[PDB]
Formats: sequence, C-alpha cells, structure tokens
Amino acid sequence: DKNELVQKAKLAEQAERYDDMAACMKSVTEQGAELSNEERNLLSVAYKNVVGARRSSWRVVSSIEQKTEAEKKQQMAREYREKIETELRDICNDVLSLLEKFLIPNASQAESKVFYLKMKGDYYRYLAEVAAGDDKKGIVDQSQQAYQEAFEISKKEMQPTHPIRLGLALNFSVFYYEILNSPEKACSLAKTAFDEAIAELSYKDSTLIMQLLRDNLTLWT
Amino acid sequence: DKNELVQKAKLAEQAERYDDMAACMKSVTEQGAELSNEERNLLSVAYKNVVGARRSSWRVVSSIEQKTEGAEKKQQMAREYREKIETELRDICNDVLSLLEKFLIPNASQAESKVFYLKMKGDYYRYLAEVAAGDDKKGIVDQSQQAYQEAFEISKKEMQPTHPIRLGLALNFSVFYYEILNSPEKACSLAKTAFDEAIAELDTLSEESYKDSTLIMQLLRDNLTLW
Amino acid sequence: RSKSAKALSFDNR
Repeated sequence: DKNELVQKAKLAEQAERYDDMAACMKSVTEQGAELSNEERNLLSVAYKNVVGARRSSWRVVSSIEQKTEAEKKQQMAREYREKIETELRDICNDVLSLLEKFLIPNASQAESKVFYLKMKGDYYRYLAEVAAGDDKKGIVDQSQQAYQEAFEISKKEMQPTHPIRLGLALNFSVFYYEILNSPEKACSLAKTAFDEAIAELSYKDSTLIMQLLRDNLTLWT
Repeated sequence: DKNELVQKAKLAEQAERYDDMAACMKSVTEQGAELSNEERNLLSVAYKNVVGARRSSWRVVSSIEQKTEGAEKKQQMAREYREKIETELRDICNDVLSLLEKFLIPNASQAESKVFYLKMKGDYYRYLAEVAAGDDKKGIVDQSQQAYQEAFEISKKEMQPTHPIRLGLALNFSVFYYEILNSPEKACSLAKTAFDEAIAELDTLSEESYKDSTLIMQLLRDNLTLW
Repeated sequence: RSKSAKALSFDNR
C-alpha cells in the first residue's frame, strides 16, 4: 500500500501530525523503490518538521541554560536540553540512515543525487548545531562534504535557476554563516546564486528561494 | 519533586513541548496536594495545548471527510484517521477529567477553584461531546452541561460579573449551548446577559483583572455577532 | 535564525 501511504502522508500533513506523516514516508522509502518528486518532498516536509520542533525547543532551552550560569536550575535546563538533543539526533540519524540505505543509492538523476546530498548536508548540520566538544569537528565535515559534493554536481549539471540548485546554495551558505561562521563566504555563495539565476531569468519554488537568498543577504549585509 | 516537577513543566512550556509539560503536572496533581494558582495554570495550559492539538487535527480531518462525501476510497481514509485522532483526543480528555475527579475538584478548598475546575470539567466533556456520535453522545453532553451548571451557580454566587473566571465560564457555557446541543437562543441570552452585566460594571475591574476580563468580554460580544 | 529551505472560547491562561 504505497499510494495509500502517500495519501495518509498528505492527510497527516493537512492535520499537522508530522510524526504520522514521517512514519508514512519512512515506510514508503523503506520499500526500496526510487521516490517520485512528490514523495521526496513529503519526506522532506515530514522530517523537516519532526526535526524542526526539536531544533526549536533545543534553542529555547539552550539560552535558558546559558542565561543561567543559578546551579540546580541550570542543571535541570542542562539535562532537558540533553533529552531533546538525544531526540534530535535519533531523528537526524533516521533520516541520514534513510539517505544512505535507500535514497542516495536509488538516485539515478543528477537532481536526485543533489537533492539527497543537500538533505544529507542539512541533517548533519542539524546534528552539528548540537555537536559539542571533540564531536562537532567531524560532524560539520560530513555536512560540508555533502553540501560541497552536492554543490559541484549542481554547478555542472543544473541551471542557476533550478529550485533544487538554488535551495542547496541557500542552505550551503547558511552552513557557512551559522555553522562555520563565515559571513563573507556565506554571502558570496548566496550573492552568486542569485546573480547567476537573475541573468538566466520553477518560478513558484525557485522565486521563494531567491526570496530567502536575498532576505538572508540584506540581513547579513 | 513538586518543586523540580513544576520547574520542568515551566521549562517544557517554553520549549513548547506540551506533552512533556502535561506529564509534569499530572505527577504534581497525582501527589494529592491542592495545586497553587500557578500549578493550576500550568496544568491548564499543558492540557489545553495537548488536547488543542488533537481538536485541530480532528476538525481539519473531519472537514475533509465531509468534503470527500462522494469520494469513497478517500472518505474511508479520512474517517479512519479521524477515528484514530479521536481516540487520542478521548484518552487525553479521560486523563484530564480523571485528575479532575480524583484530585483537583475534591481538594479545591476555594470557591474560585471549585468554579475553575468544574468549568474545566465542562470544557473537557465538551471536547468529548464534539467528537462523540449518537449513542454515547447523550450522556457526554449532559456530563458537560451538568458540570457547567454547578460552576455557573457558584460563579453567580461567589464572583463579580467582571471576574475573569466568571466571564470565561459564561463564554464557555454559551459556546456549549450554541455548538454542543445547539441552543442558539440560550447561548445568546447567556452570553448576552454575561456581557451586559459586567459591561454595566467595568469600574469593578482591578489592575489584576482588566485585560483578562476585557479580553473574554471581547470574546463574548464576538460570539454574539457571529450568532 | 537564518532562513533555509469559529465560535471563540475562553483564553485558557
């Protein structure tokens, strides 16, 4: 039951039950067959929200624990940030495990390979956000390694205008500014993506991207 | 750890993790002692959010079942999901209503508290009435109604019509009438009487009660318009 | 913080 699953994914979506939506698209994915464009996006929507809720909670507690350098209270905030972190990794891991076993392997198309490399770079970046100590090092590396590989394929395969090409540019530059802390770099990757798609002149999906690209650039600048 | 549990709940409130938040206050409640006004809020907030998440998914998914009348495979699927959310909804409600019967109401040493918890009880029997069907529905509707009613008389008795709690129970009781057993006149005269009487005495609002009372008073006139 | 790719009832707090 695969369209059955995809349907219930659209259902749990309209219902805002992303635990549901995600368990559907994980099963879908687990069946083995390459994903359509609709399925790949439902997968991305489901988990982006499952992961998103953790990243969001994570930030809140993080500053609470930091703005609290008050002991037993910071300890309680520490252990809480941690439970969420654990939850956040298990999520990132389930996705990155899907990205290794099924998604990237089946990736026959270049756009496919790049969509799954981007994603693989996204989810190592979510891990990196909460990777402290000796840990952070290799985590960012894996993220940057997938973004970069993704970036080069796209550079020599897709058009400056491609929604998927644009979205990687958008996220790879967010990696730079936020994960690496390279504003100057993050701004060159972004500016160049815009400029090169502005010359070449999927509207809906790729105009919001330049929107986010340009929205980010004016902030940083 | 009444102290460490309540802290953990205020934490999970800020992290917007309300299932966590409700799990903390359940325990605080199940300890047996009467909740402070602050603990009563947290529990109220935790479950309102916990339950509210299902009400939203139910309404969306039900409006979809209504929209796929004439589309069989689809309506079937909508319905099985509705039914799946409903069970979550009920369990949440059954949990809350139980805490309410075993711990909150019993130990409410105050009029305000008695009124607050019985309103809450009428509320959650309303959320059950919203998704109950035919058979079981009659007694659910009555369990809410009867909880709202005792809460109403005690509020009329103990509180000024400008009391944030008195107004919020009038609002909620009028909603129950309008939407639960759909008594539009009643919902309207109840809501309109509650509006008039507190509107007639704005000058009784403290510094602690102005925004709450005037908020609900704004929620009452709005419902009066809609109706 | 960076960007990436009808009847009303009581307030309840």
